[PDB]
Amino acid sequence: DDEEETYRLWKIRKTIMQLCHDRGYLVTQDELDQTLEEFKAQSGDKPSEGRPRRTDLTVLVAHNDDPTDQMFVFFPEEPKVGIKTIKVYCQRMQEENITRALIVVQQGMTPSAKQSLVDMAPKYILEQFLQQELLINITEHELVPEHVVMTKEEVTELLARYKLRENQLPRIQAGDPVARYFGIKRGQVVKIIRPSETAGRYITYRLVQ
Amino acid sequence: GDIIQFIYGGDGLDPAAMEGKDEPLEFKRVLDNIKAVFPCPSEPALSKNE
Amino acid sequence: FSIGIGDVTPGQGLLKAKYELLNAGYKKCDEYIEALNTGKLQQQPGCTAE
Amino acid sequence: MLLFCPGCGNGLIVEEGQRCHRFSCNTCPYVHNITRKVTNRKYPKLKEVDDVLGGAAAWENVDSTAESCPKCEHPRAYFMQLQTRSADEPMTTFYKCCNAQCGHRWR
Ligand SMILES: [Zn+2]
Repeated sequence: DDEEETYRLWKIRKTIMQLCHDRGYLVTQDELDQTLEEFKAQSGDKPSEGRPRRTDLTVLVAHNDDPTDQMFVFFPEEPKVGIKTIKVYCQRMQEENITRALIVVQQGMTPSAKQSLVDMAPKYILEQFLQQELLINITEHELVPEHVVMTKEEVTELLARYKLRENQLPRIQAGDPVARYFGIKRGQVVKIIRPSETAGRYITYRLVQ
Repeated sequence: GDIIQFIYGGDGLDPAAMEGKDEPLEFKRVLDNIKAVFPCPSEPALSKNE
Repeated sequence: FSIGIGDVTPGQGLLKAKYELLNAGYKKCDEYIEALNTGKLQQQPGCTAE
Repeated sequence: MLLFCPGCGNGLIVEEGQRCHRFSCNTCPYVHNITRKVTNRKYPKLKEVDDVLGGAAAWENVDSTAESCPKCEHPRAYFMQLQTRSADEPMTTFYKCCNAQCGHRWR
């Protein structure tokens, strides 16, 4: 004990940061291969480590298009999050004037918060995850084919090729694990590249709805 | 009018017309048939490069 | 082209092999049931003695 | 174990109302004062403790001796064993092995 806990911390940090890399934010290559002993060097053993503050991270920005667009990652400590803690996060958010942040829960939170997660503000969006999910990166799994989100121009071109109206495309559920991983809202279109049994390849498209 | 697949079965080929195991052709068997039906005694034999 | 009971009657060597085999098989079956009821039987590594 | 009152034949109960605990009836004033200790329970009930410490848990339980496989004998499976049901029945042994693309786990 305190070595399994640190192992979990290491793995969840790896996964969250990989997710942020995949969404296209600033991240440094030397962090990617941060080893568990490297984590032990940067962060001490569990009894000396303050969970709700040690792992918080906000260096990530949307450098791909806007270095001035920053985001947050938070690691609450209480088994179930309460209204006070999300208010503390949101007021910290207002002090830093940022629009997006990530939430991780060890077990869950109050239903009152669940209701609140839909109505913070149109300009403030908060995404909820569970510790027992990000402990593995679903994108690395063998049954998950490569998803690649694509811009408005690419979709324009695609549905110009087949003479489609966008609603004739097959759907991907808004709440699906991979869609929620990539953080794509309604009306976006995703390209799937399926691995054939042979060297060939098949392509298909789905609409987020 | 909504799409189910973009191409039938990923290949577009017809399951009833498969001479192989879900692959339309067996190359060794088609070649040998060509060799046996068209013996061309005049032509010289080919080499790796040719 | 026909079938009769000459095409089904057992020959000479067959009777010997059948008798020999039956004797050996029953003895081995006996050996197993002896092993169980004495409790000396080693249990197979996927189930219990039965 | 159960008790019935000699005077009336109904079941006893356990209670305290004075300096010392008592075995008493609910219909007649017969009672026995427990000064000593009795040593047999009803065998209580709580469900299967499976993932008490699931996954690659602590390393204090490491041990030296281990068995080996009959077929391949690769270097990774140290021993473990388990139990059946309750306080008065046996305990079992399983030899599970796992590299990839198979299904082995010997009893
Ligand atoms: Zn009574």
